[PDB]
Amino acid sequence: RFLCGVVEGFYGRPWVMEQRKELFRRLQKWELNTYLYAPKDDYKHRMFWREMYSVEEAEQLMTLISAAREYEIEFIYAISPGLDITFSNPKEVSTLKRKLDQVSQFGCRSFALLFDDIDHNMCAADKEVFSSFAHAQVSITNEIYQYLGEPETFLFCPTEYCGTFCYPNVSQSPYLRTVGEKLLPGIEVLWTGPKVVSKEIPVESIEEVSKIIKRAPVIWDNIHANDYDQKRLFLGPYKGRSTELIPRLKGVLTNPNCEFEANYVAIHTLATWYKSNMNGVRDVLYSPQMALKLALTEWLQEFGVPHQFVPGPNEKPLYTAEPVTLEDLQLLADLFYLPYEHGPKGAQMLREFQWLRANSSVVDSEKIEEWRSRAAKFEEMCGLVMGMFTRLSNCANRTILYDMYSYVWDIKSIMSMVKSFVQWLGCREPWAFRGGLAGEFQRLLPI
Amino acid sequence: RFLCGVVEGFYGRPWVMEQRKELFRRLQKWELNTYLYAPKDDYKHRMFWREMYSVEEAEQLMTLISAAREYEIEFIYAISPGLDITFSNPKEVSTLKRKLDQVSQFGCRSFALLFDDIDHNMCAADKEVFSSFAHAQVSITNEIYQYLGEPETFLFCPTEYCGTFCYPNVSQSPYLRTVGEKLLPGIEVLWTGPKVVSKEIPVESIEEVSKIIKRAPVIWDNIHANDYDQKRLFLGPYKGRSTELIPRLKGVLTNPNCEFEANYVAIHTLATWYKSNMNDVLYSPQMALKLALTEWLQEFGVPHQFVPGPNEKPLYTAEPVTLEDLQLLADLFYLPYEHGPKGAQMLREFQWLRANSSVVSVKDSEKIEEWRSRAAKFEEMCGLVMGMFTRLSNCANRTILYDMYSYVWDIKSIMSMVKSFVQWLGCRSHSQEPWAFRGGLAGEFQRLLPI
Ligand SMILES: CC(=O)N[C@H]1c2[nH]c(C(=O)Nc3ccccc3)c[n+]2[C@H](CO)[C@@H](O)[C@@H]1O
Ligand SMILES: CC(=O)N[C@H]1c2[nH]c(C(=O)Nc3ccccc3)c[n+]2[C@H](CO)[C@@H](O)[C@@H]1O
Repeated sequence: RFLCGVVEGFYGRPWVMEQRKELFRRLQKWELNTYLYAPKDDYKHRMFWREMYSVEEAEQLMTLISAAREYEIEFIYAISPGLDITFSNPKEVSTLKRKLDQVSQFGCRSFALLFDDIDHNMCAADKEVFSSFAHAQVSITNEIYQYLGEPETFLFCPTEYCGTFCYPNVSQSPYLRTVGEKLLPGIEVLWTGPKVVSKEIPVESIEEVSKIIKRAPVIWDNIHANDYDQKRLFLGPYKGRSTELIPRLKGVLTNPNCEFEANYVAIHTLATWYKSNMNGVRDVLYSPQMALKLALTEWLQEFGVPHQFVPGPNEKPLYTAEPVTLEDLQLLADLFYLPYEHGPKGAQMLREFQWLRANSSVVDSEKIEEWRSRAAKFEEMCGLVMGMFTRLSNCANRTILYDMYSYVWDIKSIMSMVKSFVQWLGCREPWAFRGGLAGEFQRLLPI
Repeated sequence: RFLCGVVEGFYGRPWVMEQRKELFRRLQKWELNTYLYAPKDDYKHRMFWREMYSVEEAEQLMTLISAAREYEIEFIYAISPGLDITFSNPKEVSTLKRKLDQVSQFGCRSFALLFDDIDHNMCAADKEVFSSFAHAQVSITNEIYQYLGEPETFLFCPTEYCGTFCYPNVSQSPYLRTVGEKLLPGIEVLWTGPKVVSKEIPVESIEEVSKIIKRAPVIWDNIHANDYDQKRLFLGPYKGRSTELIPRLKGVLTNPNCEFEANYVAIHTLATWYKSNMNDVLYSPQMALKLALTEWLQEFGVPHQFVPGPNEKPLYTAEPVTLEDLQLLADLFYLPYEHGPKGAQMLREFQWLRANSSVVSVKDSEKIEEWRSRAAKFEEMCGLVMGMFTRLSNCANRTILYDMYSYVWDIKSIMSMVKSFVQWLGCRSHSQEPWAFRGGLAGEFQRLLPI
């Protein structure tokens, strides 16, 4: 029994009910099976976790939860009291129990408590009662689990949720030792890998942590998350996780880009990864590059779908004529690929620009003929980025357009300027302030 | 009779009909009077300008247009055929006329044709008929104006819409000379100032262009526009335009931030500017900003028992957003060519602290006592940016939060890192997550250009 799907677990503008219904639809089509409701800034999830849902809010959650059952996706409600709960106050524990009973009235059978992103300092009352921060968390968690009748799937996200957050390391952490010994066996534990955004999750890192917490964990995967950097989007393939992991894990829930429509590849490729080795034996039949092409070829068909004049010989041609192509989306993904890696064409544009700039002073037959055609070849590629933008700009599926618009505009702006610089090397409005104030502070730090 | 209000004229995700109704409401409250519909990427405005509105789309525009009349705001429908219209084809002129009469069926009396952001190269058919690119534009424009019964308000946006786009300059441009001589007198002309994003619009620049186009222009102001830079937001006051301009202008329509809720200051301060000299001691940008933020503050506690003990952990949400929080936020995200006082000041102190870092380990009391307290004072201010973020994060008006979230998160992330660097400089006889790749690929190209 493997939990595989999406966690809406990011900071900023949560997804709306229409979009979450559409997610369940896509999860089912791709044979994924789980959704974890945990938007950091949906106010009643974390900030105002004590407040009960209003009647209007209750109706919308009921409809959402029925939608999940309709598409055979497990709905897990998570809640995050960590910032200001007094763990030892029964009033407080009761308020929590009320909130979770209210949601089970909506049709929800599966739950989670999250203690990611808080500090370890308890108040004085909690210090007296509980001998450590883990002892307090495991107390209310085991209690809530029992009060709800020991539900089939109940998740706990630790404060020390990855390799680099474990004090002083994973195998000797007093926080995790306590979680493994005292947290009841039928509660599953969330884990993001060796780091918060793990480039790779080695099998041996999972064996390690699996010993100290005493279960196979469920992975909260931040590979395609983009809440942490305004300028970033991730359209590259699920990567850096061996299919070998699957028999050593309880699940994988990916926390993907904030912009709903940009997660076609992120979720599609996760599904191809899961489906490739669904139930193994306790080294890959999964190719990230092949998975990316499957995903983009399918995504392409969404762009011509909402969510005569044919000019003469002498006349100005339709600006809309040409539709988005597979090569356009292949280019876009390489430009906005993965947290620790650009895609081939992106890496390659950067390498040619680095070369062209460093060998500029040349402007000798040998070196000129090289620089001139290399530069013309680079203008042509910068041309391909403009062409991509323009064809996206005209596509019928405006919903997708709007989710990406600001990223596609940014990359074509920069390539358009970079093209101008290379044209200016061959010939011998707000921009000084670029990135605003934040940009100026960033330029004064060791990059 | 002065046209003052907002043009929705930017690139990216247009505003939705609920938000435009709310805009009319705000325009009325502040005694502004005009809205110009012109979203670059609302598909039937420009890309698919030939396509008529569907029944569903027609109902929504009708409701929007009635909403405008209800709030006493002039509704101006603009259209942008410039990218692919063949000017000399009657079929093409007819398709344009159809589109504009469809919208007048919806209740619209005021119109506009826009030729910003296209190149000057005409097709071969148009070269034969018309002797220049201006001659073509002024032809269809005068014709459409007459066909619509010479409406009281009709706007034309030129291709050469500012100082720096005028070939070879404004006073000797053949494009503009043609527009001034031949464009019919009762059509008004849009203009963005000396540049696309004008820091200042001098009175003498307006006198100049007013001669060659032969009217007072209407300003399309891009002062608070932010479609051109992912990381930028503008919450500073309307600034750099003298109240003297008003009797020399036909109007001012501001093209503000993409994120609807961030335009409280931009529009509020424009209204204070217009109202100050309706018919330059009279308008102070700094005073106007405080009026605006004090009013905005009241929206943050409005959606769009347990009281913890002595020994217990207090409510994390207890403290609400304050006026000082929003004053700080605006200085951090102020104007295109200028940061606000506190922002400028944080940057100056950081620049100083970094450059005088070596003072930490060298025997020097004078310079240490200075660096230590200057640094502590800087930690305190970086503290205030986190405090701002966290109180915004808890505010009841989630609509506003969500519009700004990504900007407020970015600045508090960077200040939090910048604080760590200054703490690390103070521990210098004493020795991770995605950051090398910060800004993504685009960031790497930007770092290799002369800034
Ligand atoms: C378990 C987890 O990933 N929790 C949150 C989380 N927490 C963190 C960090 O805490 N990161 C961090 C902390 C200190 C210094 C650098 C980075 C990142 N994330 C994710 C990516 O931004 C975010 O979406 C998520 O809500
Ligand atoms: C009249 C006008 O401002 N037209 C458009 C416009 N046009 C331009 C440019 O002309 N941009 C430009 C020109 C040369 C080099 C870089 C950018 C900017 N803008 C505004 C700000 O991006 C945009 O919101 C607007 O629709």
